[PDB]
Amino acid sequence: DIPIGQKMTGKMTYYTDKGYGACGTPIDASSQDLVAIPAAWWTTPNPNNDPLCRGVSVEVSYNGRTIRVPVRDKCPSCDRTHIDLSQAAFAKLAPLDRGVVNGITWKFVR
Repeated sequence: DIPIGQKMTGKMTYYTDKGYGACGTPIDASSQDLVAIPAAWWTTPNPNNDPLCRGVSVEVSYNGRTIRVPVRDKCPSCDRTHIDLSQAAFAKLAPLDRGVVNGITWKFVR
């Protein structure tokens, strides 16, 4: 299930896709705050119908700052605690030229 409120340690990368995410909604990761959630959390056989797509966000903390962004996409290559933030969201927490940041904390929220 989706463990709302449970903090996890992991890593964050970012991506820049523009199109439709796995939730079936239009996304522009260069200009919108959102997150792609690792595949291990997805449950429904049709991704547009996943509960991750209905009112679920994440709160991501790094270096004393926390942001809150909606789940809009799936990261098939991400391990369990590796989130792929939009470029726009990632830049609010860390410099884009860092590329990957280990040691973030994140949790699903509603």
